[PDB]
Amino acid sequence: AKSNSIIVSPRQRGNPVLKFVRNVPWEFGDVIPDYVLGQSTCALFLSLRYHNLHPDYIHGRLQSLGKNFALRVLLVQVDVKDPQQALKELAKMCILADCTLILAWSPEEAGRYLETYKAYEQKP
Repeated sequence: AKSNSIIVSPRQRGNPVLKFVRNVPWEFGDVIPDYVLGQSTCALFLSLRYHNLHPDYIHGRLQSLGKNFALRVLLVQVDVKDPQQALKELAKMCILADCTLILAWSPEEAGRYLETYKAYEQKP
């Protein structure tokens, strides 16, 4: 009826964050975003290293949410030593796509953020 659990797409199964994500109930069900925290609130997982290799993945992700969801949080995970170029483009695109840019220096930061975000359900 309502998101009591985070719905994660199975394609992101095997990531360290899900491996230790446990504070909040979550399950796989394949959704348009990466982690859906609510029917109108979604979080995206974008590895900066992955964007660094494939920039188009995140753009299409945002295009899809553009109509589907209201509140869209983009969680970026830093993996490279010089992530500033990607962060610039990610931040700016967030302006254009109206998504909250969240930065994570590890899967830990990502996990704690997801868990605490859905535990509260408080907009950022």
